[PDB]
Amino acid sequence: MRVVVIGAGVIGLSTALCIHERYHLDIKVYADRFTPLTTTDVAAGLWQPYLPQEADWSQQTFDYLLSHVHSPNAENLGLFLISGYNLFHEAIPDPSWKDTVLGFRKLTPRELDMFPDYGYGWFHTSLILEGKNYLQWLTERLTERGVKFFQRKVESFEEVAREGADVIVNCTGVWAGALQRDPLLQPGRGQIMKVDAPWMKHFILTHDPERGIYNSPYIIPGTQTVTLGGIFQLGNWSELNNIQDHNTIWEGCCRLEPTLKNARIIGERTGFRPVRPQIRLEREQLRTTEVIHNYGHGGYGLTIHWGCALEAAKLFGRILEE
Amino acid sequence: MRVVVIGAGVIGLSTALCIHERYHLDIKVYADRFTPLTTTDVAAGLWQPYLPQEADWSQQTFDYLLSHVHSPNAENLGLFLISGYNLFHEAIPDPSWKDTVLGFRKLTPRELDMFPDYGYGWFHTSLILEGKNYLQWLTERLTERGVKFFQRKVESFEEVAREGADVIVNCTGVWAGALQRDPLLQPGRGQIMKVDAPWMKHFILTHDPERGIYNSPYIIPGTQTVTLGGIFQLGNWSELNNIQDHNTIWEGCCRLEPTLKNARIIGERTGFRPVRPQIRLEREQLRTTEVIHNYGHGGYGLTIHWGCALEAAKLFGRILEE
Ligand SMILES: Cc1cc2nc3c(=O)[nH]c(=O)nc-3n(C[C@H](O)[C@H](O)[C@H](O)COP(=O)(O)OP(=O)(O)OC[C@H]3O[C@@H](n4cnc5c(N)ncnc54)[C@H](O)[C@@H]3O)c2cc1C
Ligand SMILES: Cc1cc2nc3c(=O)[nH]c(=O)nc-3n(C[C@H](O)[C@H](O)[C@H](O)COP(=O)(O)OP(=O)(O)OC[C@H]3O[C@@H](n4cnc5c(N)ncnc54)[C@H](O)[C@@H]3O)c2cc1C
Ligand SMILES: O=C(O)CCc1cc2c(-c3ccccc3)cc(=O)oc2cc1O
Ligand SMILES: O=C(O)CCc1cc2c(-c3ccccc3)cc(=O)oc2cc1O
Ligand code: NA
Ligand code: NA
Repeated sequence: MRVVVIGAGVIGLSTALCIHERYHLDIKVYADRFTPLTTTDVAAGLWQPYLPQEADWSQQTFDYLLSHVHSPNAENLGLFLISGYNLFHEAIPDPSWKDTVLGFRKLTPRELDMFPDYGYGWFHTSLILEGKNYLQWLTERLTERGVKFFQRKVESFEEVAREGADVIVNCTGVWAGALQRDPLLQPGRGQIMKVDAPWMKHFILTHDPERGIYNSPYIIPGTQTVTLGGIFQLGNWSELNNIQDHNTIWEGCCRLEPTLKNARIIGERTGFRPVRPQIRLEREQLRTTEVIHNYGHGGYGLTIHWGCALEAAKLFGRILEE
Repeated sequence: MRVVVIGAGVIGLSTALCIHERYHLDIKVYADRFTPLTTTDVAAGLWQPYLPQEADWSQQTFDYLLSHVHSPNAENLGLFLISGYNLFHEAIPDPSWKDTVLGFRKLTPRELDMFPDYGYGWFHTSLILEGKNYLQWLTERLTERGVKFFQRKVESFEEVAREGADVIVNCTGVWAGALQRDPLLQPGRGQIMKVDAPWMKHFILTHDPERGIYNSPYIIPGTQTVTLGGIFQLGNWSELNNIQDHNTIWEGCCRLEPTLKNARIIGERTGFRPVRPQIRLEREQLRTTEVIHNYGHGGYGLTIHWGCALEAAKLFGRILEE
C-alpha cells in the first residue's frame, strides 16, 4: 500500500514507525511543522495521565519506555527516571495508574509540611520523555528505514487521495478540525517557561482549580532546564507568549518552591493541547481511500503515545487484510 | 576569651560559626588549606551516615538542613532534596535513620529489576549539601561577623598557645595526627570523578565488599555535575588521581547505569576520609590552655557536621563557666 501519515509530532512519528515495524511498503510523512515547532516540542514530557481503554494505552507506553530507560540509547531518546510529588487539598482516591508507576505511595505528614498550602498528595517514581530529543530520535529511525519526509500544508484528505495514497493516517493533533470539522476538538492553550535550576531533582504537580481547572502551578525538571507552567485555556488560539500568564506561572511556582526565585529564565513557549472528551483513534472510509484518525490526546500525548501507535498499527493491519 | 579554630573544612567552619552564635569574643580560623582544596570540597555531599551518640548528631544536622531546604538562601548553601536507591545483596535490617529521612521504604520487586546484580535495597528522600558552596556560605557568614581568616600551617598546639589563645578548637580532620599522635586516625583515601549527566535525578549507593568494604560503585547527582565514585583505601596517603581507580569507578558506575557511557568527564579529585572507630569530640587541657578536639568524621562529615558543631559549642560553654 501507499501510506501517508499527516503530522510529525510524537503521535504522527510514533505511529509511522510503529506501522513500518509491524508490516514489512511506501510511507510518507506530511506536516506543515516539524521540530522544534510542534506542540510536542513544548511539552515538559512527564509520564502521567490526567484524572477506559486509555489506561492500557498509557500502561503500554510506560513499560515500553521503562524497558529503554537503563540502556545507553536513552540519552538520545531524552528519557530518564524521575520521582516527584502530586499535591491536592481534600484527600482523593488513588489513581488508575497506581500500580503502573514505580513505588507509588501517599505522602507522609513530614513531607506535606514542605508545601504549606497543600494537605494531601502522592509521591511516586515516573519517567520523562523529552519531546525535542524523542522526535529527533523517531525521525532518525524513520529515516534509517527510508521513510521520506516532506514539508507541506494539507488542505483536505481529498487532496492527499488524488496524489494516489491508499491509507491516510491523520495525526494532525489540534489542527485536525480544519481537515474534518470536530466541535469536540478544542485547543487547550498552555504556556511554559524553561528556567535554569539544576538543584531541582523532583517534579511537583498541583491541583487547584480556582483559576479554572489546570490553571495551577507545576514544576517539572528536564535534562538541561526546568519546565515551569500551569496554564490551560480552552478556546484560546493565540500562539503568543503572554505576560499575564508569564507572571501567573512565576508567582505560582515561586510559592511552591522559593529556591526558584533567583533562577535564570532560559526561554518561554506557548502550545496547544488537543483536547477531546476521548481520543479519536478509529478507522474511516473517505467520501471520495481509508483513514485512521489518531488525534485528541490533550495534555497526555507523550504519556499515551505508544499505546496509540500500536492500536493504530493493529487498525492498519485490519485494513490490509481487506 | 581568645579563640582559635584550626581547620577550614565543614567541621572547622561550622564549629566556629556555631560557637560565635551561642556566645556573644575573638575567634580566628587558622588552616593551611582553604576551599576548594579541602577534603570537604571533594565530597559529593549526600546526607547519609555509614552502617550511639552519633545518630542524634546526624539527626540534628538533617532537620537543621531540612529547615533551610525550601528557603531562597538554599542555592547559596548548595542544598537540595534528592531521592535515591541503596542497593545490597542479602537482605539486611532497616537503618537507625529510617525515621529521620523523608519517606523511607523497601524497594519493590519492579524497582529491583532495574539493577540486575542487586536483590534487596532501599528507597528514600534525603538531601545534598555541596561542600564547595557550603564553605563559601559558612565563610561569608563568618566574615560578616568579623571572624578573621589566616592561612598558615600549625606545627603544634604549643605554637598556637604562645600566641596567646585561651581555647584551641582542633578541627584538622585527617591531618590531626601530626599535632597529637592518634593511631586510631587512619586516612581512608577516596577518589571521585565529576561527569556531565543531567538526566540523573537519583543517587545510587551500592554495598559490595569484594574489593574491601566501600570499594563499590556509587552515583550521586550534584547541581552542575554528577559525582561518580566508590574508593576507600585505608592507609593510602597519595593525594594523586590514580588510573586503576579511575577505571574501577567508570566500570562500576557504567554497569549500574549504562546511560552513563557517553557522559563527558568534567573532573577528578582525590581526598582522604578521616577515619576513626568513633569521632573524637572532647575537651582536653594542654600539657603547657584548653582544647576541643572535633575530628574523625570518616565518610559522613557533611552528614553529621551540625550536631558536632552544637556539641562543640556546648563544650565551649562548659569551659567558659570555669
Ligand atoms: C504546554 C504543554 C505541556 C505539555 N506537557 C505534557 C507532559 O508533560 N506530558 C505529556 O504526556 N503531555 C504533555 N502535553 C501534551 C502533548 O504535548 C500533546 O498531547 C502532544 O504533543 C500532541 O501530539 P500530536 O502529534 O497530536 O500533536 P503535535 O505535536 O501538535 O503534532 C501535530 C503535527 O501535525 C501537523 N499538522 C497538523 N495539521 C496539519 C495540516 N492540516 N496539514 C499538515 N500538517 C498538519 C503539524 O505540523 C505537526 O507536525 C503538553 C502539551 C502542552 C501544550
Ligand atoms: C571522596 C570523598 C567523598 C565523600 N563524600 C561524602 C558525602 O557524600 N557525604 C558526607 O557526609 N561526607 C562525605 N565525605 C566525608 C567528608 O568529606 C569529610 O568527613 C569531611 O569533609 C571532613 O571535614 P573536616 O573539616 O574534618 O576535614 P577537611 O575538610 O579535610 O578540613 C580540614 C581542615 O583542617 C586544616 N588543617 C589540617 N591540619 C592542619 C594543620 N596541622 N595546620 C593547619 N591547618 C590544618 C586543613 O587545611 C583544612 O582546612 C567524603 C569524603 C571523601 C574523601
Ligand atoms: O499538560 C501539561 O501542561 C503538563 C502535563 C500534565 C499535567 C497534568 C495536570 C495539570 C495541568 C495543568 C496545571 C496543573 C496540573 C493535572 C493532572 O491531573 O495531570 C496532568 C498530567 C500531565 O501529564
Ligand atoms: O564517603 C563517600 O565516599 C561517599 C559518601 C557515603 C558513602 C557511603 C557508603 C559507600 C562508601 C564507598 C563506596 C560505596 C558506598 C556506604 C554506606 O553505608 O554509607 C555511606 C554514606 C556516605 O555518606
Ligand atoms: Na501542608
Ligand atoms: Na535485581
